[PDB]
Amino acid sequence: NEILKKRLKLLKNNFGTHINKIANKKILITGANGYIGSILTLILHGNAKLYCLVRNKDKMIDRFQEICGDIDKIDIYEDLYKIQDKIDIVIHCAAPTQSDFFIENPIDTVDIIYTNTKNILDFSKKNNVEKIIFLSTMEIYGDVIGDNIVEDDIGKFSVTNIRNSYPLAKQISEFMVHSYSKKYSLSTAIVRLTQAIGPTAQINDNRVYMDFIRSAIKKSQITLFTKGETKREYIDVFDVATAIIFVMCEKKMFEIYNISNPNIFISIYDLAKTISAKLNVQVVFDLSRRLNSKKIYQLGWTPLFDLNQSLDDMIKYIKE
Amino acid sequence: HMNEILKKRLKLLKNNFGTHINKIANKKILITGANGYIGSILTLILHGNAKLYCLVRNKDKMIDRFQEICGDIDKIDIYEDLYKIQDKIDIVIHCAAPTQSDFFIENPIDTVDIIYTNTKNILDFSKKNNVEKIIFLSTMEIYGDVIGDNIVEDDIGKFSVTNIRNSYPLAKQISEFMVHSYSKKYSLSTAIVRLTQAIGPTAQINDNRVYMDFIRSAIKKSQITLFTKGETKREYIDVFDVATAIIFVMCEKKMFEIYNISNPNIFISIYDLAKTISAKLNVQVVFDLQYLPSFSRRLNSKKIYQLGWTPLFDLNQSLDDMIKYIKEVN
Ligand SMILES: NC(=O)c1ccc[n+]([C@@H]2O[C@H](COP(=O)([O-])OP(=O)(O)OC[C@H]3O[C@@H](n4cnc5c(N)ncnc54)[C@H](OP(=O)(O)O)[C@@H]3O)[C@@H](O)[C@H]2O)c1
Ligand SMILES: NC(=O)c1ccc[n+]([C@@H]2O[C@H](COP(=O)([O-])OP(=O)(O)OC[C@H]3O[C@@H](n4cnc5c(N)ncnc54)[C@H](OP(=O)(O)O)[C@@H]3O)[C@@H](O)[C@H]2O)c1
Ligand SMILES: Nc1ccn([C@@H]2O[C@H](COP(=O)(O)OP(=O)(O)O)[C@@H](O)[C@H]2O)c(=O)n1
Ligand SMILES: Nc1ccn([C@@H]2O[C@H](COP(=O)(O)OP(=O)(O)O)[C@@H](O)[C@H]2O)c(=O)n1
Ligand SMILES: [Cl-]
Ligand SMILES: [Cl-]
Repeated sequence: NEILKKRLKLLKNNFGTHINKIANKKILITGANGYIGSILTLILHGNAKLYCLVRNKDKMIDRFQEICGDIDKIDIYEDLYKIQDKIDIVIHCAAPTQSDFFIENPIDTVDIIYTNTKNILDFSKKNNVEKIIFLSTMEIYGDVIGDNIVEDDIGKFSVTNIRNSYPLAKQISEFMVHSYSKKYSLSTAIVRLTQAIGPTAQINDNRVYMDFIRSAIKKSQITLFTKGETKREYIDVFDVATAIIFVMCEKKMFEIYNISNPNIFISIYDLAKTISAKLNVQVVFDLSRRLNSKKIYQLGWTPLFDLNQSLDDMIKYIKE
Repeated sequence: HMNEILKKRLKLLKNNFGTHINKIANKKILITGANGYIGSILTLILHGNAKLYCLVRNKDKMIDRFQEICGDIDKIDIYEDLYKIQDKIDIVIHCAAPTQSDFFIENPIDTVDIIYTNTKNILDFSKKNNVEKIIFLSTMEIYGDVIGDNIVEDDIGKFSVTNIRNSYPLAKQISEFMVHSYSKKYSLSTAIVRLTQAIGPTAQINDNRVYMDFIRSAIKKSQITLFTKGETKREYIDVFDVATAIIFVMCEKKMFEIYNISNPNIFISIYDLAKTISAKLNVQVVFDLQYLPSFSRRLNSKKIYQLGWTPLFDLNQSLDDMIKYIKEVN
């Protein structure tokens, strides 16, 4: 409770004037039971009227109660076509996010993401939504290398590499989003996220940082199967949520934003080291690319959570 | 008239390639978008030899098209409903797509949705009815930013999500991905053929692709107008040569393969195409300045050559036959 409360209070202090340009907007969040979707719901519910599209209502209640949210101030739907009230802003978070799924089920990866993007843009256009935010991925930059990748950079994709299911589905989605904006004057923004971290992540999450946390707790040891020199950007999930909120507030027909914390670029080894020290174990061995996130800074956004707080909060949160 | 042209063409095909055409007699062949330029020519060449199934949006349109091109309607079965086809189909050739530039940019969303959904549907139909092989007609627009000559099937292009004109290539790219993925997960044999631009007889006067823009302007306006400087160079290929290349690929037994299909002997600037057409119709070419970015590109077509295919028709024959066919109709 206290971890989340301290975070809700810090956000409001730094940016409450912004969260305010959002008072009583009707906000639809798809994939709202998900990591990012649920943190957005938490932050915005009450101060606005929150509609949550999810595959399973009960799963939504359980997640929302766990992270200390008032279910009586969210309207949970399972069927887009039952939402009858007017909607001001849509945040589309719904997607399959398991890497395994991308290679095991590349057909459905494409079909699911394509179909949902289509359905939500159709819904948005028909409903004369004020703005739709589409959550995308740094995987859209594909091959591109550099320490300063801008939104106008563009990956290439082999059609015969099945792991491209997810980036190719997000690319076609992005194209549809821009298209609805140019054709119909529907306000849209795309946000390309690095990789979210911080409290409310679960022990079973298939991400390297959580593999390290799990392995330190269960095996009292973290094993690296390479030298771990690859560097990766991370950003606290609350700082993702606040960035999306800033984008929501910008009146602009079309825009693309990289969302990352440019202070966090860490090697896998260094990540393993700090996690191990935090859990009183050791790293043992058994034998890149950075986005420019300057654009988002121009809205007045800043990230509040550094890697160390994000890890402490995430670990402490799991333990309790 | 028309029929002399067509008969001569079919006889040449038989003389050169009757061997390969024969590897397919009595196969059950489903052609989607069969009323279109390439689909209908494939049907023309193949009906009689083999059992032809033609999926179209409108049966009478397909009847009328097939008779315009001197086909025998009693030797093909036309369907408007995929689900109403019962017989075990051996080979599917997927030809249905929107092809007009204007539609790509006025309707980018519908461009993507139509191509994606039709690809998905025909792949599910194929998988479900244990089809031997499916051939997917793709485009040299797949190569995106790739420039210059000798472009091989493994070369990969980049695409901007903010260029509305990418509706067609992004839709083909995601479809290619789908097609590869079905061959990798279900052991369905798939082929992708990346085509340049077909020309030749039985092109219709309302087509808005550039060759017909020129011909139709020549005839109606007594003048051809370019809207660009026309320095873009492209590859062209006679529609009957496209169809024979597709037939050679049909005969391959290969789990997955991508082929460039072009005539390496035909590479021409838009301008020079305009002037040569204007020579044939006794008009002038003019400009009104004030489309794709103005690249230049040639495909490596060695794989299809390797199967034993050659193109039979030169640019003058293709254009002459195309123009004469159009004069005879209207
Ligand atoms: N986490 C990141 O750093 C990150 C990075 C780049 C992009 N993104 C994108 O941002 C969005 C949110 O990510 P996240 O981290 O919150 O992901 P998450 O925790 O995996 O949750 C994703 C949400 O989508 C739903 N979903 C999953 N499969 C679905 C399907 N087949 N049909 C419909 N809904 C489905 C999930 O509902 P169920 O529980 O019912 O499956 C859940 O509500 C996604 O679009 C994701 O691709 C996230
Ligand atoms: N011609 C070329 O140089 C060339 C080059 C590259 C790629 N290709 C590909 O080759 C294939 C055949 O091209 P083509 O030149 O024969 O094209 P076409 O003459 O324009 O014929 C298109 C075919 O697709 C059908 N079609 C169009 N819109 C449709 C829709 N919304 N739903 C269902 N069917 C639809 C048309 O039927 P309707 O009468 O019902 O509209 C017709 O049967 C296409 O996939 C095309 O992208 C052609
Ligand atoms: N136990 C581990 C896990 C990851 N790694 C390194 O960390 C990188 C990122 O790990 P990951 O599991 O998130 O993703 P992949 O990029 O390996 O699919 C790996 O490519 C390895 O170089 C390691 O060295 N030892
Ligand atoms: N009337 C015309 C038609 C085409 N064009 C040029 O010819 C090219 C090919 O025409 P198109 O409409 O088939 O081609 P895309 O640009 O859609 O590939 C265009 O890109 C323009 O450069 C022209 O200058 N004037
Ligand atoms: Cl519902
Ligand atoms: Cl559209």
